Amino acid sequence: QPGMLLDSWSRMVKSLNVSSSVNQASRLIDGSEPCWQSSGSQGKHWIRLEIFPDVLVHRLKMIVDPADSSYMPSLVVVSGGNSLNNLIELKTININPSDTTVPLLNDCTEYHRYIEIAIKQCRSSGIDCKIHGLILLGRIR
Repeated sequence: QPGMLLDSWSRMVKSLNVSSSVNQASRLIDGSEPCWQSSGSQGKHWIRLEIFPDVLVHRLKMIVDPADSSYMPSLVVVSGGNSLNNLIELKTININPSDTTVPLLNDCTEYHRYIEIAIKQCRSSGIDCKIHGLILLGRIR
């Protein structure tokens, strides 16, 4: 029913992909430890979601931990589009060293089939990042 909110990940997300440590990716959903930790090139990490076409993003957030030192994300770019070849920047977020819950998207009025969370920088220029979970709430249309 249009307008009602959703919090069941599997009813909103068709697929979840990550740039590295693919075997750990499911930790982003339930938020358990040890969390997803990238194993790739500095500033090139990403998480990509495909969203079912009757779901708008009501809330999208990520959980970080200041105790992670140089694994803590510090600069994140969120993009969305109708294909992975059509991603446009939606928001650039500068994370502060003491942040824990990081808002990424809210109250989207446009449908995004693909959403990308790109970790462009980590605290103290760490190479890899740790993200302790994603929070997704959807609105049916």
